[PDB]
Amino acid sequence: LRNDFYRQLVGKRILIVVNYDIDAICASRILQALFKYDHMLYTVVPIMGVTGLKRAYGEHQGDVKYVVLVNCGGCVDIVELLQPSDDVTFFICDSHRPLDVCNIYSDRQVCILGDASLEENIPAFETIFYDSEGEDEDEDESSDTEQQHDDSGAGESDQEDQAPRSRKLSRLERHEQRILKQRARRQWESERDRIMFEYTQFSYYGRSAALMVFELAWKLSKDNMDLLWWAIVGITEQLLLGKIESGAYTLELEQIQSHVSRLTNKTNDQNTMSASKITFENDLHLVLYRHWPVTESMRYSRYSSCQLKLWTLRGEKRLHELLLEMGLPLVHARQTYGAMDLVLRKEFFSMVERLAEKYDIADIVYGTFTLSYGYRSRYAAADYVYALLAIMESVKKHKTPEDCFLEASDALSRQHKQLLSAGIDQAKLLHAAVFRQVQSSLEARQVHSAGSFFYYVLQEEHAFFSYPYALGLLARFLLRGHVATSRARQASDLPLIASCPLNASEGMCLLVGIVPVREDSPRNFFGKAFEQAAQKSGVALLQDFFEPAVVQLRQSDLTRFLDSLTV
Amino acid sequence: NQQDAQINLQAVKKKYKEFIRTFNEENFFYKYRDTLKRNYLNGRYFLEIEMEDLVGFDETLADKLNKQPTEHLEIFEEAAREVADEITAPRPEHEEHMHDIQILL
Repeated sequence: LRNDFYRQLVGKRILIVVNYDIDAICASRILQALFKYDHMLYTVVPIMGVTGLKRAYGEHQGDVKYVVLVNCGGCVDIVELLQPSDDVTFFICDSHRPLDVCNIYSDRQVCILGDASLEENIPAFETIFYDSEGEDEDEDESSDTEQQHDDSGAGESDQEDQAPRSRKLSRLERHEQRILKQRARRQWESERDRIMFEYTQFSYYGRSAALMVFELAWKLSKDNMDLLWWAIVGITEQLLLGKIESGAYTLELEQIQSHVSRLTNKTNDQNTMSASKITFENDLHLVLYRHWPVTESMRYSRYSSCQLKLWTLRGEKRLHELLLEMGLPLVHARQTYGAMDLVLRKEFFSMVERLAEKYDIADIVYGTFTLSYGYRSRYAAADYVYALLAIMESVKKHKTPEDCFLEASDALSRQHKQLLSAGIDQAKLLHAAVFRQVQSSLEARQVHSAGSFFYYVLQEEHAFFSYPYALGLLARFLLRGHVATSRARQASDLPLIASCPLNASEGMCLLVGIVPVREDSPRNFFGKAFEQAAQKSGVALLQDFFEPAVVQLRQSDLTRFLDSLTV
Repeated sequence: NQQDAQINLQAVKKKYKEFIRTFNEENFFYKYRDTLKRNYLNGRYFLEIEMEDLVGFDETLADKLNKQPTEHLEIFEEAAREVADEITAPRPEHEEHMHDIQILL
């Protein structure tokens, strides 16, 4: 809580705007407003990894006491990181769930926004940072160390019955004096059945970046309805169960309903031009449903493509034969929905909810929003994150990537929209350059069993996919095709690998991988799994990214690495 | 006057002229309106429009005008020579004579 600490927020600070994300700029660009509200001058930062972290703060070495932590924290006992932390406060609103308690405890310059269903790490700092064996933090027979040292009385301290602390078992003797180590490893390790089961099994994330910030500012008599749309960007970034597990998807159908079915600054005069009060609507999260013809969707939909095999023609025979039950035209089924005749686009959605009942794809419809600025338009709630990431363009001019991070922050203004359609120049063509090796894949059958998973690697770059995140998508695009449709469950469901050719960046074998179908809540051991081969051997490995699921090799230090990675 | 449907006046009655005055938003530049005023920089005697403001205004007229379009456009001629000729003078000191224009969709 900071209803009290926000009262403190006057003196100098840094609002770093945390590592690569949608949600950051959503949950920060709000705050360039609030700072000019309370008359605060500011400074904000691009982060791509721990590289950026001190390479810049080493340039900003003050004692600036009010400091942020979002999308970060699972990196260092960050006093170990920022040793110039003496009393310089940090601020926690991070979504990275698995973090170390060393930054929770020693709670000098950190603030716990803590409420959760995990009472499993209670003394984990009281032993882990407290114990050791073959330990020197003790007295000795020598007359030099017969003084009050940091007598931790622990697995740090003596094993000759000179130690105040360690009331856990007997100190005179259990069966001998030296059984202290035995119980120390027992107590150390027997919980590492759970502790090292934490942080060495998988990784996943928490919650929002500005939902609290809405509620923080909800008290401030602030009906900045615009900011709600800024908010939902971060919501449907990863509340979407199509990407990341929410559950609260179906339980904030109450809350934000309880927000905005409640919150109505105009019950009487809301039907006019600028930013009419919003709606919730039961809609899709379909592949860019609105602005281009159906025949873009009916191919480019994974939820169609998962169940129907549409890269080939039987899908299309299945397609149109299901358009029998609608009896849609075809010319109209190849122009933009918004451009079609009108009773069709109007009437269209109403029947699809019901006459998708029988054709294996019933779960295309979800809950969403929709609103505008004026009368040029009706932008769409879900139709916004995807044009953004066309500006996350992996140009190697050395100027674009940092600077285009700034353009994003200039993007979500009402004033700045000419740029915005440029994404749509870029986005769709990506989305159908998607197939550009897929049907070359499913028929080449470039899926590799590779033991206890499924496995793929690409060996030729895309200027598109130099940029990293689509690597996950293509991985998420195909195993449905052959691996999930021509098989039984025993021979189908296993996770996958997805390599990234850096045909330009000197050769370093970038990669991501993902779980099998219908195993989502089974969080990915890939949170650690790639440490398997690396922990054993490791060869020039990197974890320079903030992300867990992310790596970087050499051109040729991947196969024997992968051979170690068999397990 | 046949005031049931297919009404012979609606457009010039109030509607399209005033929608055009509804083509009127902040920045004080959202206009299909002073377009002709910059045509009167030379007297080009024409104007441009869309077919996707009426969609941004309604869903009622777009399936309607398609029936009788070449009627609507001289209805619009009438609209103009009634509208801008209001704008030829604020208060009673300007009009030599009216004229005619064209519209571009």
